[PDB]
Formats: sequence, C-alpha cells, structure tokens
Amino acid sequence: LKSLSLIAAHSHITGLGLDENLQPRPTSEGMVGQLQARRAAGVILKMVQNGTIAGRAVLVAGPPSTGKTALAMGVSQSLGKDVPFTAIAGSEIFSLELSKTEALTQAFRKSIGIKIKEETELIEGEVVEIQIDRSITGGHKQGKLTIKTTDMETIYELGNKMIDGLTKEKVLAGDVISIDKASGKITKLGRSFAFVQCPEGELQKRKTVVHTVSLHEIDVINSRTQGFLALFTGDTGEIRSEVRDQINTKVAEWKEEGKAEIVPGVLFIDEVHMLDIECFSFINRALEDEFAPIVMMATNRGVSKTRGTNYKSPHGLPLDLLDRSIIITTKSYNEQEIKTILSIRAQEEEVELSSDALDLLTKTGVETSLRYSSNLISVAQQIAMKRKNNTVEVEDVKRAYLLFLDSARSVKYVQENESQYIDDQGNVQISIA
Amino acid sequence: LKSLSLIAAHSHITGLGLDENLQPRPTSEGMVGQLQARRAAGVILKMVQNGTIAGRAVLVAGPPSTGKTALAMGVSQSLGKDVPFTAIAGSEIFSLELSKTEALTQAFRKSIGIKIKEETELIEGEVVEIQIDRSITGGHKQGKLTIKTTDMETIYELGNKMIDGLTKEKVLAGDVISIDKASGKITKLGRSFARSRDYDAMGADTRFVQCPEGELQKRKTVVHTVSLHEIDVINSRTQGFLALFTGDTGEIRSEVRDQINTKVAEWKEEGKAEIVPGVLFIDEVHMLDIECFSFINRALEDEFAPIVMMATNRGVSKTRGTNYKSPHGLPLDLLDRSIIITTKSYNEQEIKTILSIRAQEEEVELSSDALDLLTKTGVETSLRYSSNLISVAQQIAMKRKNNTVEVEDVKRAYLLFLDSARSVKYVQENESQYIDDQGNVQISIAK
Amino acid sequence: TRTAAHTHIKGLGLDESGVAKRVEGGFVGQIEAREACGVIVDLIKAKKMSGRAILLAGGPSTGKTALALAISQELGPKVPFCPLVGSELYSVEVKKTETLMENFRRAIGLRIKETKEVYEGEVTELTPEDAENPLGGYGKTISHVIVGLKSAKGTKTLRLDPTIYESIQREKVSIGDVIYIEANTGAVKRVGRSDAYATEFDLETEEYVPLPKGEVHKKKEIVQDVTLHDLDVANARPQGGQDVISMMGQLLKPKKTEITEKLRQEVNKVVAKYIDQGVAELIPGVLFIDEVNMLDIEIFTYLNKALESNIAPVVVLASNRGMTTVRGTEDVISPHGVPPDLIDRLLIVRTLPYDKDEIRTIIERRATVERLQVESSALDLLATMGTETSLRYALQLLAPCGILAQTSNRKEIVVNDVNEAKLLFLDAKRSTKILETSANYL
Amino acid sequence: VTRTAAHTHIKGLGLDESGVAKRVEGGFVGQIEAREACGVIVDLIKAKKMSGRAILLAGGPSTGKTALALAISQELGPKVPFCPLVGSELYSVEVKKTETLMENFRRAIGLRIKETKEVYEGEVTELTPEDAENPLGGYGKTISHVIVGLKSAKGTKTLRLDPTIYESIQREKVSIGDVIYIEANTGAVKRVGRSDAYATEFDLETEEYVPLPKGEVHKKKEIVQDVTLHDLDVANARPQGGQDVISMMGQLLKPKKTEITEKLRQEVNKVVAKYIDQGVAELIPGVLFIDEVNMLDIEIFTYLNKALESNIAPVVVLASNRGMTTVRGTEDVISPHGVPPDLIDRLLIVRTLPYDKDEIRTIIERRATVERLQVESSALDLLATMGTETSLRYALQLLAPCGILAQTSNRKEIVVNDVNEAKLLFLDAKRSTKILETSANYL
Amino acid sequence: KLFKKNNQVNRVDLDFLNLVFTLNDKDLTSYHAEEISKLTCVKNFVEEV
Amino acid sequence: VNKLRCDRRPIFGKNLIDLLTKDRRVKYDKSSIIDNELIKPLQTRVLDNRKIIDTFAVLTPSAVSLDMRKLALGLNDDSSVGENTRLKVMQNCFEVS
Ligand SMILES: Nc1ncnc2c1ncn2[C@@H]1O[C@H](COP(=O)(O)OP(=O)(O)O)[C@@H](O)[C@H]1O
Ligand SMILES: Nc1ncnc2c1ncn2[C@@H]1O[C@H](COP(=O)(O)OP(=O)(O)O)[C@@H](O)[C@H]1O
Ligand SMILES: Nc1ncnc2c1ncn2[C@@H]1O[C@H](COP(=O)(O)OP(=O)(O)O)[C@@H](O)[C@H]1O
Ligand SMILES: Nc1ncnc2c1ncn2[C@@H]1O[C@H](COP(=O)(O)OP(=O)(O)O)[C@@H](O)[C@H]1O
Ligand SMILES: [Mg+2]
Ligand SMILES: [Mg+2]
Ligand SMILES: [Mg+2]
Ligand SMILES: [Mg+2]
Repeated sequence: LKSLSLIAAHSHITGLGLDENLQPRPTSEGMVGQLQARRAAGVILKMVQNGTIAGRAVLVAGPPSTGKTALAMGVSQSLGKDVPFTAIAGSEIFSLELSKTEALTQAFRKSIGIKIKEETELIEGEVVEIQIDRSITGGHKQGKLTIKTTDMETIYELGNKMIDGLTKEKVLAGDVISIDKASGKITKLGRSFAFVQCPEGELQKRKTVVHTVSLHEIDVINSRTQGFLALFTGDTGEIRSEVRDQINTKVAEWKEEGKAEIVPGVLFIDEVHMLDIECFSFINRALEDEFAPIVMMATNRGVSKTRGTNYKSPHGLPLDLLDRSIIITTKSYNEQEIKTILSIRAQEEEVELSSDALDLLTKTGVETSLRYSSNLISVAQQIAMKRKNNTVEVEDVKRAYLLFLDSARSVKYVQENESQYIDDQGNVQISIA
Repeated sequence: LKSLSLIAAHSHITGLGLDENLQPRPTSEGMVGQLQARRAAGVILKMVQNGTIAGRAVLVAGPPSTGKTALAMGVSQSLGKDVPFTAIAGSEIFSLELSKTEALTQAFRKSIGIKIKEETELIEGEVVEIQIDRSITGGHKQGKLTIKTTDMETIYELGNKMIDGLTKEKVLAGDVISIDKASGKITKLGRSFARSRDYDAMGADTRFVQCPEGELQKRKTVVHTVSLHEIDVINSRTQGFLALFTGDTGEIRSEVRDQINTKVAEWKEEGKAEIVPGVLFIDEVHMLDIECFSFINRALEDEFAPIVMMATNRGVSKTRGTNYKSPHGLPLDLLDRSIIITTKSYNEQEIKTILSIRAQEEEVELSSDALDLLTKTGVETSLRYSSNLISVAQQIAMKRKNNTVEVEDVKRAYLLFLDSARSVKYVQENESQYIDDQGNVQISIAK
Repeated sequence: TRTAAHTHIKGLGLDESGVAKRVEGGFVGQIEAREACGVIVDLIKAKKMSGRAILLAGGPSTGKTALALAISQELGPKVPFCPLVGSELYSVEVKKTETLMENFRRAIGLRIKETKEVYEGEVTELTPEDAENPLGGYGKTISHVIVGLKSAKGTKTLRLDPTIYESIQREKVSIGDVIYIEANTGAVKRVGRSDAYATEFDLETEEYVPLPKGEVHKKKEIVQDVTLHDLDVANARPQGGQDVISMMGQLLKPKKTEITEKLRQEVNKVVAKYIDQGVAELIPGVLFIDEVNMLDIEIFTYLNKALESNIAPVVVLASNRGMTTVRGTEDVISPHGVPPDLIDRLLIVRTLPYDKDEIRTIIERRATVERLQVESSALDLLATMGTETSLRYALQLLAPCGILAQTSNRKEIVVNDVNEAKLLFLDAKRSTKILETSANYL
Repeated sequence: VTRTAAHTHIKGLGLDESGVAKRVEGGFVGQIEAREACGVIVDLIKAKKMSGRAILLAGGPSTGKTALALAISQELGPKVPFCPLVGSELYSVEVKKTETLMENFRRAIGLRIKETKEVYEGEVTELTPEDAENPLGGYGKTISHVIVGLKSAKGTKTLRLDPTIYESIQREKVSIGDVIYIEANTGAVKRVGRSDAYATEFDLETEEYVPLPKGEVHKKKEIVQDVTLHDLDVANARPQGGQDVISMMGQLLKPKKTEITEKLRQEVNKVVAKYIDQGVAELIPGVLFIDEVNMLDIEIFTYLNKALESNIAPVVVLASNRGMTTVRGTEDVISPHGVPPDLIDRLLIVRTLPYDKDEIRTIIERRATVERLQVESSALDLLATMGTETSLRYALQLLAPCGILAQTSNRKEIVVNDVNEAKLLFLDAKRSTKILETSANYL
Repeated sequence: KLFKKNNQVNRVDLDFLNLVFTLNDKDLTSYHAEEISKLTCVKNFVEEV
Repeated sequence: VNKLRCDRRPIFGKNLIDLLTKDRRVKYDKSSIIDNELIKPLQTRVLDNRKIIDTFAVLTPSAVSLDMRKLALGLNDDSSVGENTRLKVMQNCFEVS
C-alpha cells in the first residue's frame, strides 16, 4: 500500500488465482490460460510456503511471449510480504571490479532472511506541564514532567537524557508524546487543542518489535567495520569464507535455540541463456548447500552456443544443470485467450474499446505479436482523446497500425531498402543519381 | 623564445605563409609549396578567428612526409598565444585508468577556453604606528593606527572586530601590509628596508619591500584565461588543482558538466566571462577505435564543439576495432561530416628549397653541387632522409674541419649510414643472418 | 550567438492536435514522421505509461538527431532530458550495468514546492514583556517579547513568546542589524547590519545590508527541482567536515560504486511520503540513446529486463542501422542491430531522405540562420551538388563560401566563389576515388 | 674479488682523433664501420645544437649491439646522463605507457644547478623568546621566536629563530650545553650530540657526548650539483617530504605515480632559461637506449612517430635483430625488424657484421685475460673452432667450467682435456634439439 | 643510519628556489604575487654598499 | 641579504587562491529546504541504526598483533618521523571524534 505502481505489463496481474486444490481458474487474478503453468506456479508456491526443504531450482523456458516473467511476478506477489524475493538479471552479475563468485554467494544470501523478535515497553499519555531545574553555569539540570491520560495522571522526574532530548526539539505541554524507557526515544504523536492526538487507556504498555533481516546484511556488517557504509553504498565484496561459515553456525545454533526464525526466500535469475560455465558450475555446487533458498531461473533461447564453450549446448544450458533442475514449459495462447488478455489489460488501464475495434486489435495481435497489441492499446487512448472521446474506434487502431510498424514488416521494408542503408561493410548510396 | 630553442623536426616554419587575400607566396614564412593546402588552412584559420559557428571537422590527406604535421603546426603557430590550441594523439587516448569516452570529453573540453575578469578593491599602505589602549581601558578601546604611502598618509580607526582581526596576523608596525576594502582581510606583505639590519640571519618569512606608491586604496581589474576543463576539475574535487597537475581527474561525471555550462552561460550574459575559439588537432587518426568514432560523431553536433583537425596517410584500409576496411581506414560516418584536404609530394625544386631552408635552420653551410647531390638523394630517398644525411655530414665536415660540407663528405656519410632501400636489400639477402619471424636463424658461420 | 549545425529547429512545428505545417519549426518533409513524434511528445506529457520504448530508423543524413533535439525542445526545460550514447556505457571505473542504471535514474525528476511566511527588516526595538508566574517566585517572569521591525515603506512590531531568547542567543544580534524571522517555526537569522551604519567606522570587514524591500512580513514561494539520481547520490555520498570519514572522502580517489537497491527503494518510499503529502511531485523524463547499434547484447538484455519497471520512464532510441550483425554474436543478424526481443517491446518509425525542393529549403534556411544570403544561381547549383554528392557536403560548405565571399569583399556568394569552394574541399566520394587512383599509400 | 658479467672488457669506442677505428682497441677487435658510425653519433651528441635525431642498430645476435651501446655510454661519461630501457620494462600497470616513455624522455636530459648556502654550528645555552620590553598596547610580550646565542668557541650571535626551526630544536629536545647545526635559509637542525662537558654528569647516557666541531659560526659554501630533469619533475608534481605533521600528511596523501602535465614542464623550462641567462644552470643533453624493440605495440610506434617531432626529444639509439617480421600489435603490417616504415623514414640504419676465425681467437683470448685465466694454445684453438661452429656465447659460458676443471685438477691452465670434459658435461642448443628429437616423453 | 650520511654538501633545497609552486597556491592570491614580484626593490642594499 | 631578497621574493603561485575560492563560491543564496531532513546523512544513519548494529555484531578477530597499530602509521618511540609529530597526532586523535 501507499507505494508507487505505474502502468506496467506486470501491474495488472495480482496473485496466482488458483483454488485450494491448486486447479487454476481460466481467468483469475490477472492471468488467462496457462492452466498447467499456473498450477505449477502454485506447486512452487506451496513448496516455498512449506519451507522444510531447501536446494530447489526450476527451469521455465519456451519461446518468447509466453508470460515467463508474468508468471514470475504473479508468484512473487503471491508471496507478498513476510517473505523476501530477489530478482536478478543474468547479465547483471558480470562485474569487472566485483568478483563474480562471491557476488553470486551474496545474491543467494540476500534471499535468506532472519526474523528476530523482542518485546519493548513504552509510556503514552498527554503532557500536562513542563518544569525544569537547571543552572546557567554548573548545569546538573533536574527536569520534571507531568503526564496524563484518560485514567492516570502522574508526575515523573525527567533524567538527563530525557531533558536533553526535550530541549533538542521544540516541545509543547499540549503535545502528546510516547517514550520507550530502554531506548529513550521521544515519539511526539500530536498536539492538544491549539491538534489530532487524543490519548486513552493505560499509561504504560509493552509491545513486541520484529526485525525482517536477511543473512546477507549480517554477513556484510560483520565482515568488517566499514560493512555498514558498504551496505548503504554497495562498495563491498570478497567477503571471507571464515565469517561466512561462522555466521552460518551462529544462525544454525540460534535457529535451534528458538530465539529467531529463518525465512528462506526465493531468488529469481533471468536470461541465463547468456552466461558463463563458471556460473553454471558454481550454482551446480550451491544448489546442494544446506542454506540454499529456492531459485527461480528463466530463459528464452533454445539450442545455442553457450558463452565460454565452443559447442552449441542444447537448450543453451549445460547438462549438469538439467540433471538437477526441473523444467516447466509454457505454451502459446489462442486468439480467444489473447483477446481475453487484451480485455484484462484494457480494464487495468481503463480505456473503452469498441467491439469490432477490440476484435481487430486481437486479430492483428495474433498476426504480428501481443507486445504490439499491448502498445497499440496504449496509443489508442491518445488517438481517441485527440478526437475527444475515451472510446477507441476501429479508425483509431487502424491509424495507429498504419503509423507504427511491426518488426516483420520493417524487416521486409529494409529488404527493399537495402541500398539506401549501408551494408555490413558500410557501403551506402546517400546520393539519388 | 620562451620555449626551448632546440631544433625540432620543423624549426624553420613560424606561422602561415598566406597574405591578407589568402594567397601563398611560393617560398615564404619558412614553408614552401602546398599552395592549395596553404589557402585552405588559412581559410580554416580565418574561420577559427571568426568563431561565429562551430561543430565542424577538417581532415588532411597525403602521404607521409608531405607536410600534414608541418601544416598543422604552422597553423597553430599563426594562431598565436592566448587562443587555446590542443594537440593530442590517437594512441595516448587509450587510457587504462580513464574511459575513452571520458578522455575524449576532456580532449574536447581543453580545446575551448574562456576569459574571466575580476575587479579588486584593496587598501594598500605602510603602517606608521599602532596604539591600542589594551590596559588603561582594555576590551578593544578602538585604538588608532597611522598608515603611510609614498604620496599620501592617513590615520585609520580600528573597531572591536578590527581589534580582533589585528590580534591575528600580528604587526608591530614598520611593515607593509594591505587590507581588502570589502572583506577586511589584512595581508602582511613585508617590512620596510630599515628592518634589514635587525639581525644577521632571518627566516623565509621576513621580507623588505618598498612602500606602496600613490593613493591608499585602489581599483584594479584582473583577467584570467581559464578553459572549461580545469574548471570542471576544480569543481569536481575539493582541491582540483592537484588533480589537474597530476592528471588524477577521477572520471568527472557529466552531472556537473550541465551545471558548469549553465554557470558559463550566466557569466556570458552577465559579461563576467567570455569564450575564446579553440582548435583541436589529432595526428595519425587512422589508428582509432570505433567507440571513439561514435563519440566524436555525437560530440561534433554539440554547441561546445571546437574545430577538430585530423592527419592521416593511410589508404583504404581496415579500421581498428572492426574487421572490415574503409577509405583512409576511417568510417564513412566521420567522412560524411568532414572536409578533406589533399596534399602531394614536393618536386625537385621544392625539395631543394626545403633542404636549403632546413640547412639554414641547422646553421649548416653547404656547397652548390653538394646541395644538388643531396637533392638527388632526397628525390631518390624520402625527404626526411636527406635532412638527416646533411645533419650527419655537418659533423663529418667539422671532423674534417674544412668549413662547408663537401661532396665526398656527403658521399661518405651516405656510405656509413644505410638507407631504407639498402637496409631492406641487406635484410632480404641475409634473411638467414637475421632472426626470421618464424624464430629460425643460422648461428654457425662455417659450413 | 553561436550554433553547430542546429538551433534552426523550433520544436516540432505542429498545430493544435492536427496536422503539422509542411515547413514549420525549421522542418521540411517527414510530416507523418514528425506527427508521430508529436504523438510521442503528447504521450510523454501524459506522464502515465511506464517503460515505453521507441526507435527511429533510416539512412545517413536523415536528421534523426535533429528530430531528437526537436523532442527535447518541445519538452521544455522543466521536463528533464538526458541524452546518451552507446559508447559511454563501456566504463572503466564501473560496470556498464550501473552506468545504464544511473543514466536511467537521471531522466526522472522530482519537483518540490515550499511555502513559508517571512518577517524581515531592521530591528527598531527589543523589549521583554514581564508578567507574574503562576507559581510564586521572587525571580522575574517574562510572558512575551516585543520586537520592532522596520522594512521598506513599512514597519511592524511583533510579540514573541520568551522562547525566542534562545534563538536570539544563537544569533547574537542586538540593534541596528537586519534580521530574518519566519512566522510559525520561529527562530532568528542574521543577514547583516543596516547599510546606514557604514559611515560610523572608517574601516571594517562587515558588509552592511540595506533595508529589506517591501513590507516587514512577506510570504514567498520556494520551488525546487531535483532528479532522483541526484537524490540517490546525495543519500549515498558522505558529507562532513571534521569526522574521520570526512577526509576519508579526501586523500583518496572518490569512485562511484554500485548503489545498493535498498537505498533506491528507501528513497522511492520517502518520495512517496513527500508526494502524497503534496510537497513533492513526480514528472517522468526520457533517455535519448543514439547509435544504439554500438551497444552490446548485455545492454540489450538489461534493457529488456528494466523496461518493465514502475519507475521506468519513456526511452527513445536512435539508430541508422538495418539488417546488420548484432554486436556480441556474429551469427545473430537482426534489424538495426537490436535483437528482435526489444523491437517487439518497442515501436519503430521509418525515416526517408529529402527531396530537391526540401534540400533547397534546407539550404536557404541554413543560410538565413548563418545570416549570409545566397543568390538564385548559387542556390540552385549548391542544391544540385548536394543532391548528387550528399546532404552534409552541401550543408557544411556555407562557412567556407561565406569567408571566401568576405575575402572578395562581396556580402553574398557568386558562381565562381562557390566553384572555388567546391575546388578546395573534396567529399567522401572524391576522397575514395583519389584513394584508389593513388598508389602512394594516400 | 673481481666480478665480471660478460662486460667490463670494453672501455668505449676509443677511436682515433681522426675518427678512424683501429683494428684492436678497448675490447673491440675489427668492426670499423659500426665503431666509426658510433663515433659520428658521439660527434652529433657533443655538438650541443641539435635535437630530435635518432638511429637504429641492426644485425644478427652475438654481434655486439650491447657492447657498442655500453661503449658509447662509457665514453659519454657519468656526467652525461644515460637512461637504459628494455622493451618489456615499458609495459606498466599504473599508468599508460605514454606517460612512462615521456618520463624516460625527460629523464634523458639533465641540468646542473649552482647554489650557495650558509653554515652554522656551536653549542646551545639560551632558550628565550624576544623580551619585547615595549608592550605597544598590542603584545602581551612573548613570541614563538626563541633567541639563542649560538655559543661556538670561536663566535657567538643571538638569532631570532623561526617557529619551525625552534620546533625542530624541540624535536631534538636540546638542553643547555650541546652542539647544534642550523641553516640560514632552510633552518635545518641537526645536533652531533651533547658536549663532552656533560659526559661526566651521567655515568651512562643514550645521547652521545661529542666535542665541538672546529670552525667559524657563519660559514658559506657553494654547490654546483647536477640533477636530472625528471627528479625535479616528480618533486614539483609531488612534494618530496618534510619533518612537520602537515608535510607528513601531504606526502601521505598521494605517493603513487600518474601523468605529468606540460604546463609545469614549460614553467620549469622558462625558469631554467632565466637561470641560464643568469648563468646559474647549464643544460646537458641526454641519450635514451631501448632494448629488443620488435615487441613494441603499434600504438607505441605511432606515438613515437610524433615524439621525435617535439623540440625536447633527445637522441634515441635503437637496437633490433629481426628480418621480415610483423609489427607486434598488428596483423599484416610486416617490415624489416618489425617496425612500421613511417617510423624508419626519419631513422638511420646501421648494420653490424660477422667475424672471421682470427676475430674469435682474439675475443676469446681477451676474455681469458679479463677473467685473469691462462690457457694453452691447443685449448685456445679448440675453443675458437667450437665457437665458430656452435656460437661465441656457448664458448664464453663454458670458459669458466674449463678453468674450474683445471683448478680441481690443481692446474692453472686449461688443457684439451678440460674443454673435452666440459663438452661431456654440457651440451649446446644443437645437440639439445638433436637429443630432444628422439624423445620418449619430451626428454 | 648508514643512509643519513652528510648530504647537505650535495643536495639542493629546491624550496628556496621557488620551484615548489604547486604548494604555493594554498596560501597565495594571484594579485598579491603580482604586486610583490614588481616590488623587487634593488639599489636599497646597493645604496648601503 | 640582497641576493636572498632577490631570490626569495619572486615566489608566485600557479593560478591563485582567490580564483579557486571564487569558482567554488556559488551566487545562489541559502534557500533552505526540507532536504536537510530528507537526506538523513550517513553519520545519522549509523546513529539511528544502533539497535541493529549492537544486536548483530558478535564475532571477534580471534588473533591480533598488539602495538602493530602504532607502527601502522609509524608512530612509536623510535621512528624516522619527528619527535613531537607522534605527540601531536596522538593529541588531535584524542580530540577527533
Ligand atoms: N496469463 C497472463 N496474464 C496476464 N498477462 C500475461 C499472461 N501471459 C503473458 N502475459 C503478458 O506477456 C508478457 C510476457 O513477458 P515476459 O514474461 O517478460 O517474457 P516473454 O514475453 O518471453 O513471456 C507480460 O508482460 C504479460 O503482461
Ligand atoms: N612546407 C614545408 N616546408 C619545409 N619542409 C617540410 C614542409 N612540409 C613538410 N616538410 C618536411 O616533412 C618532414 C615531416 O613530415 P610530416 O609532415 O611530419 O609527415 P606527415 O605528413 O606524415 O605528418 C620534415 O622533415 C620537413 O622537413
Ligand atoms: N525537417 C528538417 N528540416 C531541416 N533540416 C533537417 C530536418 N531534419 C533533419 N535536418 C538536418 O539533419 C541534421 C541532423 O542529422 P542527424 O540526425 O545527425 O543525421 P542522421 O539522421 O543521419 O543520424 C541537422 O543538421 C538538420 O540540419
Ligand atoms: N666485435 C666484437 N668485439 C668484441 N666483443 C664482441 C664483439 N661482438 C660481440 N662481442 C661480445 O658479445 C657480448 C654481448 O653480446 P650482445 O651484443 O648482447 O648480443 P646481441 O648481438 O644479440 O645484442 C659482449 O660480451 C662482447 O664481448
Ligand atoms: Mg518473461
Ligand atoms: Mg606527422
Ligand atoms: Mg541522427
Ligand atoms: Mg645479445
């Protein structure tokens, strides 16, 4: 809530949309079709919410336009809060100043999270009067405060830290403040009549405090003194394995202690069809690690030459990954399913579509691609408002189609437009004669 | 004259050989020939002096030793001082510490320069005496100090804040100090000459300068010739001058470049600072990487784009960074937004005139027939070879001690030092003697 | 008054949501192209759609960069505009991914408007308002502080609660010196002494400010604009003057590291906290990347990943390429060098060359911008040679033509002057021809 | 005692006053042409008028390129600066090679500077500031300028001393009665130690008890020290150091090397021109010698194409030992000695020559004299032969084992048996590859 | 100690010779240097001579 | 003394101190904003993250070399740096917080 979410291709989807028996509905919670894909996503969701097992990774593949990252975003938002989810681009790991392997280790460690619980006490009430006893030279200030609520009205002496805090900020006796004795923080809630705060109930309460923390930040702050600034800036790396396994043992004994509970998150890695065999071997090893969070791995390339090896590795991946990784495959969408997805998008972005206009938009999306339809349904809004009506007509979308080209038709055009452009050598005819 | 007088490759050319109507005399200014090239170079120089338009590039085409570098440096000399001229090489830009785009950014920045003027109002005067009632009344009694100059002298009141200011930079009078009228900051320059005999040895602080002449406070404007790149550096770092001298620029981000451009525009519209047209020259640009080509193509359209000079002797050859070839070894995109000047080899008359002027620059007296045979060598060999031949013949002559360089002197100089053709022939006929490329060479002499 | 083959473009040359005029804003031809451009500009002004990309394709001399400058001009200085090239992505200091991310966050900008009442002027008088404390005490008890303030054409006396004494202690101003006061938050600020007091002391270091213009009390508006990238840098870079980290910032080489994503999400959260309150407001920017062909496949994949973000502004791509091998994989040959995955995710516009009449208009408009005039004969011959040689060769010959006309003292150009201008300088085709006809390695 | 490493047998070219090289002189036998050309190059460099010239030496190995380079370096003299350089040495890791080679170019030329300073000595008794009897209304009379009467046995003077020199005095923690040494200009403070008068005060003391050095208080000395240009370059770019905390921090800031801008170089050039007009300094030229140039990157060749164009470029002599070789950093650029023609257009080619049997005999006997080792005629003939058919280098390497085999046999002369045993125990490249041809597993 | 042999006999200070100007900009305005250079007052010692 | 004056006086800086202090200076006035509270500087971040930094700092460098810290900067009883340089750096480090 209260967070920015602009119009995006993954904003419309909200949750997986599948029953308690994990049979998805044909159109529910943002997705249309891909029933087997959605039920597999629910399978992964129950895997991650169980949390008993670790070291699980999956392959989602197929041609483009199959909603792979759509399903990834759906399962991520189904995870929602109370669980960390990390999405990392495959090409992002390539760094020249940061070691690839330990950066990958900290990428895994970011997914793993630790929740620590503690109970703190606090006093809340309406301030009554402000009185202090200090000296101009000798200091030794002795402040006193009268606090009140709906039932209790009492006076307390104000210690040196509290009087310093009360002086450091402009305070009014009509203000309502909350103080935690252990930490000494001052929480100025509101003000009395000059003015929103109206305290009630017990004067002093005790409440629990929970910190959602990932193992990665423990590791970086405990690696060295400058770990704090490295975390807040990103200029870290090459963390020694000694602190690594020491913190691993510490969190293991804390988990068996019951003081704090671990939450093994989900890691998302993308377009790994372009990557290194170093990465493949290291993740092959790391999947067997005891502290291995569930890893989501996505790809789009079929058989191709894996970078770092001469041979064309099948599926763009080495066989060792395929030995330990389970595959999830997604099919295409029918014309009716594409129309339903377009209707869902239109409802999300609130543009009126004519029935014939929407039908021809669907047929031309099936003809060319659905990304083309996604951008056409956006430009149709401005085409329709330039004629001063939110409804999008057939002429709006046809004007958009004749205005913007598709990839295939532009390819054919440059086939008839070869001479006007340089070749791979660089030969062009800028002239006309 | 302020630079080294050591004879460079072209120590005989000083400026441009054109007239007011841009017509080159056949032999003038120290460079001979290249009449069309001279006229084109003068056109470019006149346009630089105009400075009304920018974002243009110019290239010179010709074989080695044709005068491309000679023409470029003659144009630079005719440009004169106080006009920012930057000369860089296509090889040095490959920096292991700086990005090539960032290095090219500084290369463009240094070419353009800015003149900034500033006015100062300071009070200059030798102090006569200081009397402060620090004990009778104490607490900054507003004492009176008398200040003298060679033409006038007045007494100045001292305020409480002035009492505190004079408490620092303590002066016991008998000393020439100056205080800024605006900021009230006092600078202790040096004592009077009467203090020279106080002690035999003094430290590096005590100095004895003359009393300031004229009125007490004076107005003076100071103009600075400061280009954009150094301002970028000094704004990037708390102390940017050390980075300027050492070169540790730290890859200045482009975020401050827009701010400095806006400040430059503000000073221009206010009249505080004015820009000066600049010239950028790169030699042997034929070797270059395609990222640099793309960045040059982009930056040529910016408003802050000085004229860029290229030199290249390569024919249609491959460009570095790509497998395919191109004219001049340069992409056609650069050739699209550029003007190309053609230069040719000198004839025997031009060659002998060049030899004579080079000998005059070397202060080497020659003979007529010696000059003829040297010209024959220069036409058979390259032009740069006969100059070295006559250079060595000068010392062989002074070994012989018979004034002018002799015919047999040049003959023996040529005999002792192999030409490129003779060297190649000797290498080919003795490829066994030399270590071949494959790594095989005959070491034994007896068969 | 200087330019570099530009500044003759005046926006897009459109009309009120209609068809653009044939020759408007320094434009000729490409009416459909610049109408689509105006559609793009309207989409940007909508500030609703996120992560939308577009690429324009064509040959050389097609004026793609001129069109991009047209978008930049039509946007206005208020809307941020960040030009970019694929060459600078390859950075020695830091990875290309982080440079792309920073150039991405540079386009977006944040605006904040601030309101505050101001009391200012010369302090005419200072006096406390003594009263009786509720609890009996022999000591004094002040209930208010009355300050007499004098500004231009107006004076004011204001009561202040005696808590203002701490502020006046923090300021150390007594009388004859101009101060600064704000209504609600209180506190005092000292600007300088009254200008009329300069004659009291012959020599002093204190510049005496004049009486503030206008009334004593004022209410002015504060408007500030900052890009989210600048806020990221400020929240990341350390600042200090004495602490050890302060000169650890110094005595070293300050390098830009990869900013942690937690800092970015936290600054997004605080931007949300200040935009729902109304203090802040977000306007999307645009990243203009030309010659995108030079970028590697890694950059293309990261763009594919990042175009779906919800702080993703519109990004415009410029390239003159077509069926060309993609950098990174020789086998993969894709249109405009960009892999088709991005192309499906963006829109594409085709650009066409210019006709003889359009080249004539370009030449004449450039001459007018240059403030140099061309007669009919030279204009016609220059148009013909530009049609046969190239656009840029005709475009860039105006300065040599002008200087040569100036040498002959004629204000305008003539036939033999432009003939000489052609003679001195050769174009790419002539250069290539003399290259093959020369055996001297030239 | 006497150490020899393939050199010290040559004492320069040693040419005649007419420039003709005699047959045998200074470790050189024959080789008239190269020695005469080298003497001509010496005449070039001693002219002190020309700059930017360069020359390359060519030929097969073992012909004495290193010998000739060392000969010209020796005959130039230690006063004349020389900068040896190897091709592999150029490739650095902190800064690009252009800065390194400009650094070497500046290092080539030198400049001697005339300077005069003042000398002071004596023991210390007084630690008092200026009394300043007149208060003047501004001084609570006291100053960080300690007046010390410099008690030398031959003279005494009270000096108003800077806070820095008195701070250095406090650094030495001087007391009453100890010799001190101070400078008029720099104020450098060094103490030889406490005086011998206080020696009897302490039965033991870490501070050394020293007598007062003989001499007047104020003494004046002049120096004409020669300092190369690039030491001043690095000193100007980076301050060398100082005893103060501020200088400690300043030199703690940036001790690593980076590029050198030309503006400081030109300002230094102008002030040196002012000095030579004053006569304070006189410039001397420089020589730069580069080893094994065939490996240089094409970028280095392109930059050196314009490096000689600069007026500050001194004479640079070059050596290469390749034939038809492609230039390193290139693909199809093949040329003699692996160097692009654009560079060699301005260069001068000189070629070394092989030698006849008598020359091998002469060099072998010269070497035997160099290591003061006496050999018989038959062993000399065998060494000369096997050197002719195998190499000079192999014979030179096995010269010492022959003497060792003689010594372990209690013989002071090398015999036929000695060289035969050395050949039994050592094999040259030819039989090395002969053995390695018939290898079970690359024997 | 083996390195601190007397070098003052053959060392140049180079600081009194105003060749360390890179540290001079720390505490020097340009116009102050310009005016203090032109006040190189000769003949004041020569008149005493 | 005459030659000392003739040599010491011609000491001129590279560009200036007024130039750097005027280019560094900005004509913009204060124009205070909420950015002071918005930034929450790094030192304040360390101050406000006290709870986490004290609850998640457990390990120790099980081995350390005593007195090597003094020699890391070179300050000790016997060193090439000045006698009271070490005293001054120790004192200012005592005041530096
Ligand atoms: N079932 C679905 N529901 C909603 N949107 C979908 C669905 N399937 C696909 N999409 C759309 O298709 C796009 C898929 O893009 P992505 O998953 O990133 O890669 P690919 O195009 O290769 O599948 C998403 O942006 C999403 O909006
Ligand atoms: N105008 C000229 N007058 C005299 N000598 C010239 C002239 N132009 C070139 N030279 C000769 O050419 C040589 C330098 O050639 P250069 O111009 O550097 O080759 P490139 O054209 O490859 O840069 C010098 O030795 C110089 O004597
Ligand atoms: N509509 C137009 N009217 C006039 N000139 C134009 C127009 N469009 C482009 N130009 C010209 O094109 C030039 C910019 O071309 P550019 O975009 O850099 O080349 P390309 O499009 O081949 O990359 C400008 O200098 C401008 O003069
Ligand atoms: N003409 C010569 N006279 C005397 N010694 C020679 C001669 N030629 C070579 N040498 C010997 O060769 C040795 C150096 O060989 P070097 O020059 O390094 O081989 P390269 O020819 O491969 O450079 C010297 O010790 C020297 O004694
Ligand atoms: Mg996907
Ligand atoms: Mg050249
Ligand atoms: Mg363009
Ligand atoms: Mg050798």
